[PDB]
Amino acid sequence: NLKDKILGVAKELFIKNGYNATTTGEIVKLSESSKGNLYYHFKTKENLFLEILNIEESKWQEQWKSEQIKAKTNREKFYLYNELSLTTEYYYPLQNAIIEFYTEYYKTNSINEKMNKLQNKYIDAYHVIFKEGNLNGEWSINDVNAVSKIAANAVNGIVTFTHEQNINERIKLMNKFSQIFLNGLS
Amino acid sequence: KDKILGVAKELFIKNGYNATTTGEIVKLSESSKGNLYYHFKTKENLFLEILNIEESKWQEQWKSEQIKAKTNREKFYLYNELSLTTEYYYPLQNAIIEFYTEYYKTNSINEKMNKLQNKYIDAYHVIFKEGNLNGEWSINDVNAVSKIAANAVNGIVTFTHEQNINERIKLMNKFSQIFLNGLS
Ligand SMILES: CN(C)c1ccc(C(=C2C=CC(=[N+](C)C)C=C2)c2ccccc2)cc1
Repeated sequence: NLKDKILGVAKELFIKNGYNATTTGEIVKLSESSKGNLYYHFKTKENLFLEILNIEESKWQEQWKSEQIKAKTNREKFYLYNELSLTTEYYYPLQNAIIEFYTEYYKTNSINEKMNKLQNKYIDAYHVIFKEGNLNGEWSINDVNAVSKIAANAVNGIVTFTHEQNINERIKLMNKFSQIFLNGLS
Repeated sequence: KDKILGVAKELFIKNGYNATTTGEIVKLSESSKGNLYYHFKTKENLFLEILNIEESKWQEQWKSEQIKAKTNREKFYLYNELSLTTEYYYPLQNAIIEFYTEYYKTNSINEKMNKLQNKYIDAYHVIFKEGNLNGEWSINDVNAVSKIAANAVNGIVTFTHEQNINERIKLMNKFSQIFLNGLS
């Protein structure tokens, strides 16, 4: 498919050279298409990227769907999910493209609203854990909406802003966070 | 010089590091490519100088603001709330992270940004150490907790820019509550 070929080539280029450095010209020549056609299917480079992110996020959800069954309780799922977010983002080849993209279009309303919709599927994973945990007596949380967003934003701050490298140490700090956080809810 | 510093800081906040070009700085600061050179030499040296000043200002602000909080528990709530409102340092985080995910190899400037992040972390260290001394909680690894708090708060600040300010303060106070209640 010529739309899927552009998505695939765009992905490789965004992996290889990041979001900023990659031009529509490159995507177009390696896809064997034209800017006119790229514009047709995705309007902008920004929107091509969001489409890739949406396909990637769907794959992340399916991975969590099966990876979570190895965790009996919702307390364990919260530990696991946070650890998984950390370790996945440590090697994820699009991670740098994602950082460049976000750090440029986070104040841009029309794109930043679509970013929010992607981010809210992460908050939704926390909502399930926390709701379902209420239902089984693991904790008692009144505002699951608020706590899910807090957890989502806190966990990803630790992931993104930690320059205290060594992956072993990063995993320990994330587990310490998860302990303190869940202890605070009891 | 200060015209270059002002427009840079603002373009960096708005577009990030990469998307901000020197030509645009000198276009909007009414200067030359050769005037930015001499004052700052390179684009990244300008940025790093902005960061040093931003951290200075943030630190002035907190030194003056922390007196209003008597207990270290209260200093932690306030510090975190202020991080949402301050004009200093925190508005540049996306730019800082973008810059870090490029010149992390270049150990000449990497080392200078480690010293900047150590300051950003040491405020929590003081809070948590002093809270230990004043019996507000027991923390056996303050260095780890300070790092977790700093980065967790930064994430709540940085990833919620899209919201009503009072709501963001409500989200942050809850976090603050949960976190300190998790130390007990
Ligand atoms: C590949 N992978 C596992 C991930 C990839 C990206 C994210 C992110 C994120 C941060 C906060 C969010 N919130 C607060 C909803 C949502 C996403 C994210 C990290 C840095 C820059 C922009 C977004 C997380 C996981």
